[PDB]
Amino acid sequence: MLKTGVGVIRMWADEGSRLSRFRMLFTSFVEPPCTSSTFFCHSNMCINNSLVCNGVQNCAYPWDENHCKLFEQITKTHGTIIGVTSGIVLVLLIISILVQVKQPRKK
Amino acid sequence: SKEASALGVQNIGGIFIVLAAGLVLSVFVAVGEFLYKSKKNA
Amino acid sequence: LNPLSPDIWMYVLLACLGVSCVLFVIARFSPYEWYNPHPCNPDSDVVENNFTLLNSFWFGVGALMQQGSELMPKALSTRIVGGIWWFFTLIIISSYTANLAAFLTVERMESPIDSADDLAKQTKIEYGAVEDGATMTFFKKSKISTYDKMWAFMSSRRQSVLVKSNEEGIQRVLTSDYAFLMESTTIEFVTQRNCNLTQIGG
Amino acid sequence: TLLNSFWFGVGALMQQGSELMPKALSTRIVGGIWWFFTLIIISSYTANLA
Amino acid sequence: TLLNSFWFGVGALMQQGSELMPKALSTRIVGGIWWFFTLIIISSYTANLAAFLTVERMESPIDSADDLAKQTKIEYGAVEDGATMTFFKKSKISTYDKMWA
Repeated sequence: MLKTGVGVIRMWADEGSRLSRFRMLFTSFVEPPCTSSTFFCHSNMCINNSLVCNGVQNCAYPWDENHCKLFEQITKTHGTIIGVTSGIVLVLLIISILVQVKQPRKK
Repeated sequence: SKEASALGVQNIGGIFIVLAAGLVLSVFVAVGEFLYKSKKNA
Repeated sequence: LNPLSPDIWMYVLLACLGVSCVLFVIARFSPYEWYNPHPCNPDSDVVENNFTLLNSFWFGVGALMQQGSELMPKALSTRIVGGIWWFFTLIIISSYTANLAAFLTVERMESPIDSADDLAKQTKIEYGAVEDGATMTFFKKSKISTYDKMWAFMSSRRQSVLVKSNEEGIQRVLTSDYAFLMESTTIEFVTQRNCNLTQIGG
Repeated sequence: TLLNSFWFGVGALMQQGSELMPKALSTRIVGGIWWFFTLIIISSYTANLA
Repeated sequence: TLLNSFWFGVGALMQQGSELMPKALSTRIVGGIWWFFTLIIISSYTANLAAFLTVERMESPIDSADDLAKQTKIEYGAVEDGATMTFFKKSKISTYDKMWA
């Protein structure tokens, strides 16, 4: 927690440049009291200016960008596709059936 | 405790195949019997 | 409608249509099916079949529904297709009943947690406590085996689930599955001042 | 007849059915829906008792 | 007839039945016994299907070291020239020489 508003990051290397990395992320607005415009991720952590669900886990607790939020049956891998091909077959069948529903008689 | 799943085509697929085989065999035997009776009359 | 996946049902309906229509088209072309109508028939010439579109369709529907029908298939083709359809319907219904019984008798024998040790055996529900608030330390210095494995899970997660303040853990349990081992009196004060939260165990 | 209509219903709930099955169309939809209801009830009863 | 008896036989297997019911008390005995046999078969098949779909235990295809040999479908392996290869090389039990081959 940077108490102030000025940041200081240093790395000292000594013929060891094969060091994996230093890689971090800093998030602002820990100070601001919460208002309607900003967002309450966690204790004294309303940080929102555009930060709401920006693709980065940018809050101490996972609330700021974490899980913000009939057509299902049609969305089958190919069961719907084979089903509708069979449906076309069955429409052909019904239309054929009506012909001899009305066509033949006794003898 | 994991046995809560609806049956699907991955669990019931052979019956439709059997039905199709039955239908094609029905058509074959139907035309065969039609020619049988027509030939016997002829 | 649950026990069968929402893929077979359309398969079943379209197969019913197809089987019924195949039955109808065969029954309208057969050298055996045409029948002399009169109850006391002295060799007249008014023969016909009995299969219309509606008749075959509702024969298929009834057979799928296991309540029977009115038609009696006569020729080899109609009887063989009827038999295959009956076999299909019988196994479909039996599988449906078996799966519904499976759901009910696998749900009925679920055991919701009611004690610390039964919780310890379970794994999915992550644990927690307000850290170093003299509560987790009890697990830290404990000697009992079950509490030792509790603390082992605690240390395995290690700030994945170890909340720092009461109310944050309260909201965590509200919006997730959690245990949040904390002292009794505050649990009373919260459970009786809210709902959805149950004092579990002793 | 109303007597035989009630008979058809009560004998359709139990899985045997009468011989007075519908010979028209409009009544056949009621017959089918009733059959489906009976099948669902009996299968669910067997499942829950098992 | 030559076919009606077979038709009724098959039709009594599935719980609908044809309309060729017997009339003599000499063959209706056969009808009843056939009914009993088919009722038992079906009402046990449903029970077994429910049993399988409720308590299901899957088992491994292979369950021994030798089963890996003479199977030629799993396509197993090992670490490249570590310690396993050292054993399989020169192992003259020949139960693992097929393995190494």
